[PDB]
Amino acid sequence: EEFRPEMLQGKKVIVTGASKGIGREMAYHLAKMGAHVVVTARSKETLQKVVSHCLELGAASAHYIAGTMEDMTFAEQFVAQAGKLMGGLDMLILNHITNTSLNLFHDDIHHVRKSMEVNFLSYVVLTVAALPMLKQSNGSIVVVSSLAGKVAYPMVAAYSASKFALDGFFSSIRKEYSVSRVNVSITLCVLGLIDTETAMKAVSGIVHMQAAPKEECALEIIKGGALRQEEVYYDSSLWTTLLIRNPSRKILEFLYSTS
Amino acid sequence: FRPEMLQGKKVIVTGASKGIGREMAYHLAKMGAHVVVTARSKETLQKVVSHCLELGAASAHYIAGTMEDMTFAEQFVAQAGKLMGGLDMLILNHITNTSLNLFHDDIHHVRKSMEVNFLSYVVLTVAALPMLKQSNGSIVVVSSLAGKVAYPMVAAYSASKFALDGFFSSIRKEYSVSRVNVSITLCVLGLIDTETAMKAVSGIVHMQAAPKEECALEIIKGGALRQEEVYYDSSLWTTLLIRNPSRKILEFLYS
Ligand SMILES: NC(=O)C1=CN([C@@H]2O[C@H](COP(=O)(O)OP(=O)(O)OC[C@H]3O[C@@H](n4cnc5c(N)ncnc54)[C@H](OP(=O)(O)O)[C@@H]3O)[C@@H](O)[C@H]2O)C=CC1
Ligand SMILES: NC(=O)C1=CN([C@@H]2O[C@H](COP(=O)(O)OP(=O)(O)OC[C@H]3O[C@@H](n4cnc5c(N)ncnc54)[C@H](OP(=O)(O)O)[C@@H]3O)[C@@H](O)[C@H]2O)C=CC1
Ligand SMILES: C[C@H](NC1=NC(=O)[C@](C)(C(C)(C)O)S1)c1ccc(F)cc1
Ligand SMILES: C[C@H](NC1=NC(=O)[C@](C)(C(C)(C)O)S1)c1ccc(F)cc1
Repeated sequence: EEFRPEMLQGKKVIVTGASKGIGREMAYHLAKMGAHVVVTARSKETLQKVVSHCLELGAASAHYIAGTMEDMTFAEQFVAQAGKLMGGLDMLILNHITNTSLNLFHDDIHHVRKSMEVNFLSYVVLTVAALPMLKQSNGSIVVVSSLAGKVAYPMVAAYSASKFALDGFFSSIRKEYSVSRVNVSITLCVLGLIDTETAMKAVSGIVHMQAAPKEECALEIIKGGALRQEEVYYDSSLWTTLLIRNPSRKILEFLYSTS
Repeated sequence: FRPEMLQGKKVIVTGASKGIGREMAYHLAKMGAHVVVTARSKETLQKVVSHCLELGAASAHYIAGTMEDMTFAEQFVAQAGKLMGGLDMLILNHITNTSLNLFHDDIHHVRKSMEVNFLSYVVLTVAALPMLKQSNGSIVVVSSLAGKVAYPMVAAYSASKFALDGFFSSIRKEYSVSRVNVSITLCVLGLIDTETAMKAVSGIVHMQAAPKEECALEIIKGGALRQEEVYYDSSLWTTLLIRNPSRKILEFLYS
C-alpha cells in the first residue's frame, strides 16, 4: 500500500491556516497535485496570493474565505460555504493556530482561553460541520499537532494544553467512529521543530534547538492523512521519532478495547 | 507521609459536595486541618461542613457557586483564604456533570467541559498562587485514565483532562526553573466507587470500582508528599501500563 501523488487528484480538500508556514505548503502540494482546495485564514491578499499560486502550480480549483477562528460561527458557515462551493468535502485539514510566543505563565488566562478556543474548540466546530459531508465521502481528517502535544515542555503552557486537548479528543472520537461503523479517517501529526518564519522568530536566540524543512513536513503530513494513517510523526531528530512513540498507551488502549 | 503535616493546614477542595471531593474533605477534617469546600448545591455544602466541623477539622466553611463563572472562581480563593487567613493546599477536583455518549454536535458540552473541567482550574490557580508561594504550598489537579489514554463515549471529558496535563505538567517545569517552590500533583484515577459515575457506567463499562475512601486519601497523601503524580486504580495492569517511561525519558532529555 504505497502513497501516490496521483491519489489526491479529484479530492476537494480544505486547509485551514494556509496563509503561511506549513498551512501554505500543504496548500501548494495539494494544488500541484491537481485537486479542489480551499484555504482559510485572516488575510485579504495574503490568501488571494496563494490561491493564484495554487492555480498556477497545477490546481483544479482554489478559493479562500477570510475569518478569525475565534468566531465559532465563522467556522460554522465557513465549512458551509466552502462546501456549497466544491460540492462536498473529501478531507479536512485543520492546522491554523492563534499566534503564540515563549513566555512563563503568570495571569494571561485570556491568552490561555484564546488558544483553548482557536487551537482546539474551533477544531471541533470545523469538524462537526464538515462531518456530514465527510461521512458521505469517507473523508479523512488531519489534525496537525506538536511534540508539545505529546510531551510536557516549559514556556508553552497554554499552547501545549490545547494540542494535548486535540489528542484526548480526536483519539477518543476515533474510537467512537471505529465501533460506530463510520468510515471517516482521522490522522494526528506530532511535529518537531519546523523551519517556519513563525517559529524561527518566536524561538530564534531563545529556546535552543534545530529545525527541520518546511515543505518536507507539509507533504509528509499529506501522505499520512491520505493513507488514512492514525498518526504521523515528523521531526529532524532520529532519537526523537524513536521515543515519541508510546506503546504502553497502545497496549492499555487495546486491552481496554474489550470492556 | 505523616498526618502531622495536614493538621492546621488551610486546604480548599472544589467539587466537595459529593463524591471523591467530599471524602477528601472529611479526611482533611479528621486530620485536623482547615477546610473550605465548594460546589454549587448550598444545601449539600452545609451538610459536609458541619460533618467536617465535627470530624476534627480546625475550621470548615463552604461557598457555593458555579465554576462556569470565572469571576466567581476568582473571588473564591480570596474569601476562602481570608476565611482561614492563608492557603496551603489547592485541590481542583470538580467536573461538569457528564455521561457516556458518542459525540455528535453538542459543542455546548464540549465548550463547557473545557470551561468547568479545565479553564476554571487555571483561574483557581492564578489567584491562589500568591498565598501558595506564601507557604511553599501545593496544588492538586485531579485527572483520570481518560486523561492519559483515549476512550470512547468521553471525548469531551478526555479533551479537558489532556488539557490539564499539557498545561500543569508544562507549568510545573516552568516552576522548578522560576524558583517557584509550589508543587503540582496530577492524579490519574481509574474507576472510583462514587455513585455520580458508578450510576453512569451502569452496565456500559466493566471494571471493579475502587473505593472513594482510599482513593480520596491517596490523593491527599500524594499532594502532601509533593509527588508529581498519583496513580490509583484497582486493576494491576493499569498501574504499570498507565505510566509513561518514554515521555519521562524524552523529557529528561531537555533538562
Ligand atoms: N512551526 C513549528 O515549528 C511547529 C508547528 N506545529 C504545528 O504546525 C501547524 C501550523 O504551524 P505553522 O504553519 O508553522 O505556523 P504559522 O504561524 O506560520 O501559520 C499560522 C497560520 O495560522 C493562520 N491563523 C492565525 N490565527 C488565525 C485565526 N484567528 N483564524 C484563522 N487562521 C489563523 C495564519 O494566517 P493569519 O494569522 O494571517 O490569519 C497562518 O496562515 C499548527 O497546527 C502547529 O501547532 C507543530 C510543531 C512545531
Ligand atoms: N468516580 C470516578 O470513577 C472517577 C472520578 N474522577 C475524578 O474525580 C473528580 C470528581 O469525583 P467524582 O466521583 O466524579 O465526583 P462527583 O461525580 O460525585 O461530582 C463531584 C462534584 O462536582 C460538582 N460540580 C458539578 N458542576 C460544578 C460546577 N459548575 N462548579 C463546582 N462544582 C461542580 C458537584 O457538586 P454540585 O453539582 O452541587 O456543584 C460535586 O461536588 C473529577 O475531577 C473526576 O474528573 C476520575 C476518575 C474516575
Ligand atoms: C507552533 C510552534 N509549535 C511547537 N511545538 C513544539 O512542541 C515545539 C517543537 C517546541 C520547541 C515548543 O518543543 S515548537 C510554537 C512556536 C513558538 C511558541 F511559543 C509556541 C509554539
Ligand atoms: C469522571 C469519571 N471519570 C473516569 N475516568 C476514566 O478514565 C474512567 C476510569 C473510564 C472512562 C476509563 O472507565 S471513568 C467519568 C464519569 C462519567 C462519565 F460519563 C465519564 C467519566
